[PDB]
Amino acid sequence: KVDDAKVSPPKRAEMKTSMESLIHHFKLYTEGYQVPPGATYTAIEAPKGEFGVY
Amino acid sequence: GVRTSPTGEKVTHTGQAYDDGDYRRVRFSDRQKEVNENFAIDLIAEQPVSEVGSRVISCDGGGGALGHPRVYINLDKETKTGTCGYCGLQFRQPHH
Amino acid sequence: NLIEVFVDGQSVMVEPGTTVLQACEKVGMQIPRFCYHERLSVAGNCRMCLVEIEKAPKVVAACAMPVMKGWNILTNSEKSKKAREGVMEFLLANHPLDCPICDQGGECDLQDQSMMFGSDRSRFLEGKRAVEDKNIGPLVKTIMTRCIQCTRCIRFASEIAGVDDLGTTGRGNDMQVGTYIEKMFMSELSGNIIDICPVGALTSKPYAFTARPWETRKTESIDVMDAVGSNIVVSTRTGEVMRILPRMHEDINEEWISDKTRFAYDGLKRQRLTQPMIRNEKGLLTYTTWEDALSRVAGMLQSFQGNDVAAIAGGLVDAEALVALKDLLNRVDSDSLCTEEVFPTAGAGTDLRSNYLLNTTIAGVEEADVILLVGTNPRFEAPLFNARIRKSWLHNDLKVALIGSPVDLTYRYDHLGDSPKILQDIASGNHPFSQILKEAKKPMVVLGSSALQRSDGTAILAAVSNIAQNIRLSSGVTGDWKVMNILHRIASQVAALDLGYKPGVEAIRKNPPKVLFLLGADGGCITRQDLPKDCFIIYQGHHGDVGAPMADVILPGAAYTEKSATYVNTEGRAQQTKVAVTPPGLAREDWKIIRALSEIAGMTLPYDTLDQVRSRLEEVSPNLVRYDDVEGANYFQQANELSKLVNQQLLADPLVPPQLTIKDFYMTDSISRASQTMAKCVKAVTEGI
Amino acid sequence: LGLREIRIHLCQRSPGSQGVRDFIEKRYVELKKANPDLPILIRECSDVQPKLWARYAFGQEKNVSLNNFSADQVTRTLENVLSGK
Amino acid sequence: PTTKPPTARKYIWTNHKFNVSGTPQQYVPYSTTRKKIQEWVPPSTPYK
Amino acid sequence: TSVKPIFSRDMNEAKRRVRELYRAWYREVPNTVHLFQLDISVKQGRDKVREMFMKNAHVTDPRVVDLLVIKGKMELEETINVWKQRTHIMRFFHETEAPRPTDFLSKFYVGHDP
Amino acid sequence: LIAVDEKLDITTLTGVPEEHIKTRKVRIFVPARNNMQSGVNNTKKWKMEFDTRERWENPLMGWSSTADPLSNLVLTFSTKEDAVAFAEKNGWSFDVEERKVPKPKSKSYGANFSWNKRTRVSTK
Amino acid sequence: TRPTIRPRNDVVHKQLSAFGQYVAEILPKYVQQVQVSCFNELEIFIHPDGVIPVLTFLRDHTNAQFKSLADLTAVDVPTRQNRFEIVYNLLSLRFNSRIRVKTYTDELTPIESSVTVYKAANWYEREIWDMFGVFFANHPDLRRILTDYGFEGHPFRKDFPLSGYVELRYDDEVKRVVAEPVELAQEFRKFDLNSPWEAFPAYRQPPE
Amino acid sequence: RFRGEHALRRYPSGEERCIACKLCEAVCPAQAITIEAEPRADGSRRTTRYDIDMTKCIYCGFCQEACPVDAIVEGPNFEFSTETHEELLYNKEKLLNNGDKWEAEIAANIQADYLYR
Ligand code: SF4
Ligand code: SF4
Ligand code: SF4
Ligand code: SF4
Ligand code: FES
Ligand SMILES: [Mg+2]
Ligand SMILES: [Zn+2]
Repeated sequence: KVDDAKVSPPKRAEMKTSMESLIHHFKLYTEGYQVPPGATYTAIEAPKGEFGVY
Repeated sequence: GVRTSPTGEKVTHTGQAYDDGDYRRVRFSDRQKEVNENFAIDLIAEQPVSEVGSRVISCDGGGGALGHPRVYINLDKETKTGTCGYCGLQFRQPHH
Repeated sequence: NLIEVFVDGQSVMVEPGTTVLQACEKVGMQIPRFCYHERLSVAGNCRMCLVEIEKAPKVVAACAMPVMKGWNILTNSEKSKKAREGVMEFLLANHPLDCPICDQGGECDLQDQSMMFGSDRSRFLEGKRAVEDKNIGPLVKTIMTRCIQCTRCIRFASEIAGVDDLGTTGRGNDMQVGTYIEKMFMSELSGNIIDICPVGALTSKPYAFTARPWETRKTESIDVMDAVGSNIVVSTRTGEVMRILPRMHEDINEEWISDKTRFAYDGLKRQRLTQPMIRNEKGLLTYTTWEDALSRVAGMLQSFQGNDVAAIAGGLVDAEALVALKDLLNRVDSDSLCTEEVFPTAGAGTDLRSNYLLNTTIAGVEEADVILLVGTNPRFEAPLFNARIRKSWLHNDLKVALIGSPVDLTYRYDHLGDSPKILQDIASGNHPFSQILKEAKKPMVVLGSSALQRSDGTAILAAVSNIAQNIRLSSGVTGDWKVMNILHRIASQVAALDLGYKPGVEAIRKNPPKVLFLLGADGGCITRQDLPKDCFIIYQGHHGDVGAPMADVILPGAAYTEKSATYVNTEGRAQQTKVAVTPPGLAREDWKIIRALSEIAGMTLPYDTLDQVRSRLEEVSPNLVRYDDVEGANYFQQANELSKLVNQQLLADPLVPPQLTIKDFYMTDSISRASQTMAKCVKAVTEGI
Repeated sequence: LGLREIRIHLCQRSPGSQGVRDFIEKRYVELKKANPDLPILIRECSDVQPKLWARYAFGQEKNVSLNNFSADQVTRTLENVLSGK
Repeated sequence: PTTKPPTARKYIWTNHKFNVSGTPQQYVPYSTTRKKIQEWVPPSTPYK
Repeated sequence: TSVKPIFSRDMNEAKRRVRELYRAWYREVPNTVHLFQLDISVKQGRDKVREMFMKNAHVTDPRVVDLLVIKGKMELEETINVWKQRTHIMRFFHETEAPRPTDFLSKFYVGHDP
Repeated sequence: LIAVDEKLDITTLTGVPEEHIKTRKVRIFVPARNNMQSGVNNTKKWKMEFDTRERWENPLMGWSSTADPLSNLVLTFSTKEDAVAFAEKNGWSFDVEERKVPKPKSKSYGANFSWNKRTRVSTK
Repeated sequence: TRPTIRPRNDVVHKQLSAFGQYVAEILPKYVQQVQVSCFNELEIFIHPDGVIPVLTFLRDHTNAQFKSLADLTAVDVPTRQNRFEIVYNLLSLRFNSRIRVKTYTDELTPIESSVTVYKAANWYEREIWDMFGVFFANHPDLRRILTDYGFEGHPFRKDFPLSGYVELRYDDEVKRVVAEPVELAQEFRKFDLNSPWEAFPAYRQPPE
Repeated sequence: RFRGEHALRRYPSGEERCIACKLCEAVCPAQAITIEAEPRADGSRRTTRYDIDMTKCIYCGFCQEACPVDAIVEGPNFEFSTETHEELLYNKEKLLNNGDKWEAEIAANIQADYLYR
């Protein structure tokens, strides 16, 4: 996963030993990461055709 | 440490027990009330106190990464023991 | 004149002496902070607000650095970001891993500013510091391992509360915040240190572990525990009142609330009236139905009429309930309507609002030059008014003088004896303080309404009005400044006086009633010893304290947190309490109860909804529907002329306030008496330790 | 027939309430002195016309519009209520 | 478990139970929290 | 301010479309009762159609009237094509809801509702 | 392009019940700043929320029950005028609260060491 | 290298900007605004009555062969006078590109149906109508697609409650399913998650 | 890694691991968890109500990911079908009984898979 504790949670050992990691785990699992404003349409070739998300 | 209410109903570790006039006791007729017999408060009271010769000790609950976040307890107050509040574990400096 | 500074290249005109933080605030950028509070003095120690000036090689503390002409502030520059990251790194290097077991949790400035301005990883490979916890009373819980030594509590304590028992002992990394001795920080403004502490070192002890910030629903209502009318926010969760927090109103509240307001919310969960009650053959109170209770009360109301019908309004009643009871008693031509608090009716009386209002508003104290307090203890009667006086004292050298008992206010004041003879002496001109008031550019005379409970309240009011008249004659006549003031300690008093209630229960004492409606009247002014034999008593209220024990019929009503209602504070401002929870059990809204009683009795009232009841309120007094307005007409000349014609003699007794100590502060009304936390506070301040 | 109280509502800044304001300033003190036990509640309006409510026995009330009245007109209307005509 | 017995705790059940649904020993839910609001108890002595 | 009309221009044509839809619904109630095997009368169905038309009698915007008749045509073609079941047709009648009190005294007795 | 001299009213189109159209008073306001935090980023947009209704206790499991559809409905608006327009066109009653912004305050670090004024602090 | 940061494509950004200028020049009567997001997505804001000409141009033009309609939906923004925002997503296979066309409408203003430009617009506009209340003028069969028969209200609107106003159960007395006002044993617990500290300074709005 | 029936775990001393932090309640997608807590007799931060509606839960494993003390876990049990709806509305006593019943296997699985977390 992306090595960015403001987006992806830290490891359990880091969360239980590091204050920054514990804070980021708390915030990610309570509030969640903020996403910059904007709209996107991303599509993939799912087995049934184009599957997209706007 | 389970205890029995005056109506014969077991009292949970949260002190929950329906009153005598409470109609909601009907749900237990011809059935049972789910009560956990082990009381964490009683067990942690049964646990002893660890004596360490340091002003500050660290507790992670045992097991390392399988326990709780590591915290530091200041053992300077000689009138009481320092309790790690993640696991309720008491530590103390050697007196006498 | 304004100077031009730049924030990120955007021009902004700021007054000289403005700081970098305030310039960024003007352009809409909130600089991170831990020690800076706009209501407190500038400390500049947490170092979190360091920003870069365009040409300056060195970062500046934005909270303490005045802006210079042509300064470009780079708020989102690399140097500023690195400085924030380093400061947060030090803070979290020594901070403990207590977030899940910490009540600050999801409303912590350390967590949020770490997620927004700090790094996501730790380089601290050493051991952490653990600090012994102090004990400063039963209200504030201290876990000082989480303290970041920002000295917000120390500065607030000293400057705002006038209590200098907080500070830093030791030095270096071993520097600790506390009293250095086993002393309880007991004050009427003790929870605001819980509010201003950015971390979980100072947390509410009654609120401990109960909830988390994201769960709570916020209901913006006002406060009823006193007559200040503080703006609060009630935090609920699954239909249960969880917490009380301050809500900013810079003209009344100013981000602070008293301890009685903050920590008496747990008295709403005990001794509550939930079902209508009547009396059986044995004379014992037993539960019944609304239909039966209202039928009995309506039968009595139909049987009796005229001055045989009385009502006593308590201290936590609202305008809608007051007007509904007034109209219901008027339907039978009855008029024994009274409040359980005395105001002099001789002369103008309650005819003119600028005779019992606090004409100089709470925010108007900051503009005054001299203030004279007569027969009051504002530290306990109105803690936020006393806090405003302390702020004016500190920031303007306001000259405070107190006539009467030397209560321990939080600031130095000039003491004038204990007797109203000094009040007469000032009016005549013998006292030097008369010359002080004459030479004052802005005087203020605040007579506490607790002094009017005396047998000579009319004489005291006449004396202070004469002093104000002497001030007006000697000083310039022109100007909108108002000198005469009245300080109320009861929430419902101003609304009742506006509606037309007769202050004090003297009318009911004069003519004993056959039927008595105790509308939240728990003061015990009138009892069955005074009442005639076999008097019929209906107590409508939310707590069973006095009236419910001595009542024949009991009608459960709603609390302020449970009903949408109107209250008028001591300065005449009207505010609406909103609904946070619903009344427990079979309890109903107060005006709804009165309207249903009228319908059953056959004298149906002309309003069926809250909007219609407030239309009736507008009919009786439009200031009860103009909410945020505080401006009003001045009728001091007429009030003084009407006070002159009839005069009596002042009693030769010292002016002793009802509340001399913080215990008397803690226990004042029904909710506070039913609260366990207030009992803990009283026990702590009496037995110590 | 049995008057119980009088309520005079006047806005403090609108021109239409100038006559009512003059009555309060220079004529209210004499009225109150003659009627010590009569509740004469003077209140404030925002933008509506001035009003004169008279609450009689058993909760009957009559309102008289005081818009653009003079001090003499207000005095005459008020003494009509007290007399009963 | 014969070759690698599990760690023994004083709170682990000594006797295992199968699914007891449809029997009097079945689980019946209830609220585990006390009463939120305490109501006023009128005096038992006469008045007046 | 001039706005794009959905239909009907002024109010007269909207009233005309309302009358057309009312005729279409009025001539359909016997078929609805026959096909769905409703235990209600034809008069009951016509009265329900009249009642549902009458609760929008206060509308003074031609575009709102046009949208209302569009939705009425939609729910009519759901009835004609038997896309609806007897469930929805009888949902129109609220046959299972208890009669809500409407007077102040009863509302005060039952609960805290306005 | 037709001209309509009428106020916008879509209550008949929204599908809301008459009870929840007539007996509902929304509150248009800017939320007060959370006193536990110094941030002011939640006090920038106007909010519209309804009046609190009854919540009772579920006989089973003791949960918090409700019968009010609009208990959790909060709408966000950029302007008091926009919120008022939305409330008017949806037909609910509304109470408007004027936005409260902190008044500007004069700060000075040098006042902590005044020669003759009370602003001198006894501790740092 | 910056392994945790998404790489950018200036070539595609410039190409999209150039094509946006191209279409804006070709259709000044309808195109109101052209934007290129920093992750290389072209977005066109047009007048609501230019839908048919703009879509037909983007489909049939030789230099813009957006022969496929990827998606068609709406967004509800109650703070706007025209709360509903219709969004068209088009895919050009010949040039291996995608485009977005956005228009606006309110409750009482119809939008021309694009079933004569793309056949998928039939069901897409049926869903838009059913879920937001937007009426499409020339639609072969406009009716509800997803909601229950006789369902009142458009649920994807921001002002529509999450649980709606009615709920279903089987009543034994009437021997059929009935619809009654919604009543929840446990109320949906609403959470306030937003932090009071600004996250992205790049998006800060003027105080105004 | 299998996600089956839920369980509340204990420390080896017998003390409950849960500290009423409500991270699982906050992160639960289906809002299946209801938590109420207060200070205990000895001052511990412990729950009084910990309910999981197993007919509302989607068995996604988010609660055991967000737990900082390994209190709430998803055990190996999956054969716990009942005859009545109410029997699937677990409360704190039921979850503690599940933990005491399945502690050995739960501990073994967590030991096996904890280095990947
Ligand atoms: S004060 Fe803040 S950072 Fe420190 S343990 Fe509490 S929530 Fe975590
Ligand atoms: S206890 Fe809190 S307010 Fe006081 S210095 Fe420490 S962090 Fe600041
Ligand atoms: S597995 Fe997922 S849905 Fe189930 S209780 Fe845990 S977090 Fe909630
Ligand atoms: S995440 Fe763990 S410690 Fe926190 S409330 Fe849930 S079970 Fe308890
Ligand atoms: S906020 Fe400026 S140094 Fe603390
Ligand atoms: Mg705090
Ligand atoms: Zn531990």
